[PDB]
Amino acid sequence: MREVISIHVGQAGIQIGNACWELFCLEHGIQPDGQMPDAFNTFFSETGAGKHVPRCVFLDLEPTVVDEVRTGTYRHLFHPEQLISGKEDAANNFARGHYTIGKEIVDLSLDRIRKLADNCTGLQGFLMFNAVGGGTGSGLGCLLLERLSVDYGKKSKLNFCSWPSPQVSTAVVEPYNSVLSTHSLLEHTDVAVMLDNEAIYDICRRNLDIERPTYTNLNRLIAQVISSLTASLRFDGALNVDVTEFQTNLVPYPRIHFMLSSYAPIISAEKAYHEQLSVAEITNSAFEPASMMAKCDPRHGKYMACCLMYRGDVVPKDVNAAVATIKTKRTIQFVDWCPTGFKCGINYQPPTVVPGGDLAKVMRAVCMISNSTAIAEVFSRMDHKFDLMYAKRAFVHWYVGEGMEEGEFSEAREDLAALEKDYEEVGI
Amino acid sequence: PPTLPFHGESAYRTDYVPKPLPEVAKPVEVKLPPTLPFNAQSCYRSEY
Ligand SMILES: Nc1nc2c(ncn2[C@@H]2O[C@H](COP(=O)(O)OP(=O)(O)OP(=O)(O)O)[C@@H](O)[C@H]2O)c(=O)[nH]1
Ligand SMILES: [Mg+2]
Repeated sequence: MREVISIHVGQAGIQIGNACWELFCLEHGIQPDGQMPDAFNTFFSETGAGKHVPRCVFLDLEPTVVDEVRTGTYRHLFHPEQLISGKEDAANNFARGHYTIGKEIVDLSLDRIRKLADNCTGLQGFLMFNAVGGGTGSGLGCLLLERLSVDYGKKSKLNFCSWPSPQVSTAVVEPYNSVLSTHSLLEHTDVAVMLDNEAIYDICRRNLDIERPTYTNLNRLIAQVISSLTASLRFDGALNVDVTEFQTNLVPYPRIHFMLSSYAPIISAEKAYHEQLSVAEITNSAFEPASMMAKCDPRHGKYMACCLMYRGDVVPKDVNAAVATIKTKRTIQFVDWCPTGFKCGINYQPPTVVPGGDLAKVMRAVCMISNSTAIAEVFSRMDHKFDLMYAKRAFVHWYVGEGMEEGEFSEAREDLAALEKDYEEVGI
Repeated sequence: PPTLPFHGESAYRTDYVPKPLPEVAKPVEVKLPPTLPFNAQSCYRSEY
């Protein structure tokens, strides 16, 4: 009955969704063709002779990265209507993806999400993965959340974005895509988690020792966050944290629903069996102000609530000591209207080794998703870039040509400006 | 000119193989303490 529907939009959403759907598929043991040689029900249906099919909807407007899915090893596991494509792409243009070329693929996406939700005996939430900073992830993705909220209401819409990183962005027009996609991420989103790419580069280059990581290695650690976040959905443990438990303990006020990630038993061979990885060691590295997966250092912020999801052979009393030693550390400060600020979950299933991967055998893990006033800087960083570019109206002739007026830019900077204002009033 | 043949295997194609299932067969076998046999040996037969 526990059932989460993943909706991966954008080129980046397809690729992070690839690394996700193997901690979902063959961690449950199902072969590439789709046969185990009912824990699979969290992510899979079942169609007779042991065929479990992913509960995913792949969306893109360029038919070239989803075509790699249709031609790769895993072409007979996906149904050949769950990999919805288009004829031409969106080209970092929020107005094209939302107003012009979005309204011919959105009618197919809502059909597949309908057929995958009436096959549901109780839908836990829509885990939609996107990349803020592009065209179809910021465009079509924004329209998808607006359509999903009107029809499929009252059940959660946990969104893990790929918010544009501060320095490294590999684009020029991404401030227009980020600020004008803030409206969907602020109203039509129940849980939003900021997850950039520089911080994954830093984790890979410091803990994991891969000094030359590719996007495929970035999709690794994003996927390990997702599997640990839905770990208690499918496997037993001392304490379970489903997606309703997750949002009710981490969202103080309805507008504030933005969080940070850290999954830091990041070890690799030479740095794996030398280090005793106890519950205290992994919890301290999770709260460490460099393994945050957003370049969002919380030493200048106030913690609000935490969601440490211990996963493996973790003893509950060791969780109790690890929470206590975080509380006594002074630089990890908490806001005053929150004496109890942790939601500890424990899974029994250990994390999984990677053959040809980057991690190794680890018996325990932590994945804490935390809300803080420190997340007010990931939006004020891009406030500087939007203000500079919109001063003399650069790149505006694109965005206005296909169907939005220039006042969309001003109201989205207003939506951003009313956004950071609500953080320092909550913190103070 | 030759064609550089495409070597490549994604994350989703590389980094997990089907693990062996965990070996679990252990109940909690509790030896019952036998009921301690009762002589709070009563009044009538006790004194008269
Ligand atoms: N995690 C992850 N991020 C990626 C990947 N590829 C690109 N990105 C990020 O995506 C941002 C650019 O947005 P895209 O995802 O390419 O845009 P899109 O969703 O494909 O939509 P279009 O621009 O219309 O093609 C870059 O800043 C990258 O940081 C990837 O494979 N994995
Ligand atoms: Mg795209």
